[PDB]
Amino acid sequence: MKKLQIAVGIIRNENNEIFITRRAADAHMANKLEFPGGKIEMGETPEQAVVRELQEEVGITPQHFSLFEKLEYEFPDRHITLWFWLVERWEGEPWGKEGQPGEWMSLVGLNADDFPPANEPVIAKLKRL
Ligand SMILES: Nc1ncnc2c1ncn2[C@@H]1O[C@H](COP(=O)(O)CP(=O)(O)OP(=O)(O)O)[C@@H](O)[C@H]1O
Ligand code: CON
Ligand SMILES: [Mg+2]
Repeated sequence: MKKLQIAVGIIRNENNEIFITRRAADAHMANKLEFPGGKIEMGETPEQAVVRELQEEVGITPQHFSLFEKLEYEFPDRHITLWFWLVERWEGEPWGKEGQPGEWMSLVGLNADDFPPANEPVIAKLKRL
């Protein structure tokens, strides 16, 4: 009976290096690629919302955010959303990981093979990148 959106917007920028939570510790698996949440709500548009949710987390400036696409996972009583504002040129350090680690990830044109099926609706598009 509620709804919420997430102004994450992965941030690939070395070639396709996103600041995604990439198993900081050496993991035996490789599907630990979630998405730097942030919760869009500030202002009243995915711009001031994600952009302001961008600085409020780390504290950089650039990043050249871009929509690219977004999903909407529906739950029994949880209407969630997840704006994927993909950026590609942050200053020195990135900025987006919510309560997650968020770390540069040398993936290479995402494939969804390293990302969990949970965010299937958007990971399907990264696959194309
Ligand atoms: N993909 C997802 N699946 C399920 N729940 C999600 C989700 N993305 C976000 N949520 C949940 O929905 C809540 C959104 O409410 P908000 O309080 O507006 C977030 P927030 O506290 O403003 O931002 P924050 O993400 O920086 O903590 C989050 O606390 C999160 O737990
Ligand atoms: N910005 Co929050 N209140 N679920 N940590
Ligand atoms: Mg936030």
